Amino acid sequence: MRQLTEEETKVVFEKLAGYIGRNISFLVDNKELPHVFRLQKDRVYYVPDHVAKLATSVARPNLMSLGICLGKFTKTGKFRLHITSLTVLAKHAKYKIWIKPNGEMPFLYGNHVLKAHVGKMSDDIPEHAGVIVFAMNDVPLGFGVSAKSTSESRNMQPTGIVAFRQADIGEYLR
Amino acid sequence: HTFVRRPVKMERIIRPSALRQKKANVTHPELGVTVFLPILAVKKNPQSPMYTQLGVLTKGTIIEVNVYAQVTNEPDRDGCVNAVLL
Amino acid sequence: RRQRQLKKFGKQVQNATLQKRQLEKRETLEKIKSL
Amino acid sequence: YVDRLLKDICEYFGYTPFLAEKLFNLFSPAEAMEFFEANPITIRTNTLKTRRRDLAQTLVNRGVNLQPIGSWTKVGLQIATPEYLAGHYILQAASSFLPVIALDPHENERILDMAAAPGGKTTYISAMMKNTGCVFANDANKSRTKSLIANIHRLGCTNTIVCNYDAREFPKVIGGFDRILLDAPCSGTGVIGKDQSVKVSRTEKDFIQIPHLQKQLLLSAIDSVGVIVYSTCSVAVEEDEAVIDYALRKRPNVKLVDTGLAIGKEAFTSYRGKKFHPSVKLARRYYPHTYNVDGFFVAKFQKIG
RNA sequence: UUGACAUUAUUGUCAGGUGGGGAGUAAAGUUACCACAGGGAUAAUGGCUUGUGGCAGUCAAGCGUUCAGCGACAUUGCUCGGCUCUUCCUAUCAUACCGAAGCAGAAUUCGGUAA
Repeated sequence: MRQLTEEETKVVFEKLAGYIGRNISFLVDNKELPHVFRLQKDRVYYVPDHVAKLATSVARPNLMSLGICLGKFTKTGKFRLHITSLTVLAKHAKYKIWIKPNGEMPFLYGNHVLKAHVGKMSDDIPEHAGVIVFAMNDVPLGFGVSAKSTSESRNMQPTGIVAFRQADIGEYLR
Repeated sequence: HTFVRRPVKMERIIRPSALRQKKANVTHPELGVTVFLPILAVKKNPQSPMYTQLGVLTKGTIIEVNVYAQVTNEPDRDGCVNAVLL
Repeated sequence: RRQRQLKKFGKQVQNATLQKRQLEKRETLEKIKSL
Repeated sequence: YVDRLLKDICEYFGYTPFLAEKLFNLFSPAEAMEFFEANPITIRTNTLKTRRRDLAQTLVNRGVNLQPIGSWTKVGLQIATPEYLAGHYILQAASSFLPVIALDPHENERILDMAAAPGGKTTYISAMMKNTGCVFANDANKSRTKSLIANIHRLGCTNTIVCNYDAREFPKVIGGFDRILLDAPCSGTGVIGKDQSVKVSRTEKDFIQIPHLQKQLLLSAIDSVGVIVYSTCSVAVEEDEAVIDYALRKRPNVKLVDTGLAIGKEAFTSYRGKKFHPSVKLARRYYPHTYNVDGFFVAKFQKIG
């Protein structure tokens, strides 16, 4: 348990660079409530600075979580993002998607997003850029890698896949 | 025959709900009375750790009942789960 | 220097694994019945 | 005397007479039977994300019937969907609201917790705190820690700390000078109508050890502090109105303060020429049959010193 | 970083928690979900087939070194359908005969011969 190294923050922002553009700089420059990044045995969390300061009084083996968990570094050195990060991503979501209110249940089950849901997804979305889903409520449901561009997805058969699902709020059903 | 978005890391090994039974026949060797009670959890299914993870009910599986008991019959061949309290 | 040996011992490896699993099952069953 | 009435309770309900005897101290003749009559489903709205008013109609879209819970607060409603996972509300018994009602939080302050394993109390405190300040969480059950972190992430408190260690060592760790929360340490528990195991699985050793452990838990809590709030999900005298007496005697820095609202009962008067009651009559009690909430106790104190 | 001590607010001391950051005596295994690729051999009536269960206990033809174990029958506890002409089988709905049944008559049920 130690403060995130400057090198590690580079990869952390690179992973965040997908769902969020360069605006991610607006996630720590606010300064209204300072926040810092902390890691606990390959697991990283986004925590306020003031609350994180006193957290050091607890030994690392006893601390299970702090603030909001963002992701965890893999044994190979890569970085993966958990559903818990979805709470913060909503504030700076560069690209967004949606799914039908009568077809959201498969998405919560880990199924991919199909073209059967049609509408007005945000334009200029790259083919593989990440997206975030809402219901009727602007409530985040998950995030995943896109599968087709804005033009390609619209002019496609309803059975085609438009986004690869990799995380969703359904993880809390256990 | 097995016991049961809950699945997390399982592949296309879908198990029909017809194979899931919530109650088992429990008998006490020291008492001449038997009670039909719900199945709580599977402790150790032999013949595989994956069987224990999936909650199969093969013969010899050790289970717990809401009052430990072990299944003595083959539910897949008769549709019933007979267990004897340990 | 590894794939040829793996191919040669594939049947032996399978037999050894099956025997070990069966022995473990029998040991567990006997321990349960020992009581 | 006519012990047949006592026999009927043990016969019909199978209750052990040892525990039943604790519910006959100059009460109504069928008080124990009345207690077992109850032995409700309440959901607390998450004010952090969505107001109760919006949830009072969104859930009705699926035909769900909801009604306000009692009169303590409208934040909760009385009778797997995406709303559950959205963190808009958390299933929480109405009894679990009282510890937070008594433990009124103030913005920018720090809250210390000892045994909030379910995480509902911590989430409610954070919602009252509007994600401000710091909220501590502790639980001896390592496995249950996943419930706390998962609930916090789902409801998005963002100001919760979860730790695993004995609550008695808490004062030496940080010992922040702020209010602390203690809830549900009782062995002679409350909601037993749900915890069926308590019907038979009880012994005098439990009442000897566990009460003498929650007795020291209160002493450790005041040391960790500065409002002190104590609660327990039980109606037995051995769980409340007697444990806090030891804390009051051993520490003068803590003074008894109004526990909560008008709802609830108080201590009894006296027993003729055989037994009496202490000066803890300000403590408020609840029953599973007199009120919708199950058997519960609430107490509040302030550390003058 | 929590608590105490002293000073026209405030700065220092002590005590305590934490501490792969620094000074001196971090990575490798694990995993039957392991998933993606690599590779080994299968898997394409031995007269089959039917009406009476499963687990648990007594009752026990006889075998168990004398018989250290097993075990029949009843007993107990909850428990792709749907078309068309022909031939053939009986495990037969009707026609023929016979026995049984509270079969008064009528009608009815079962069983046997019977394609």
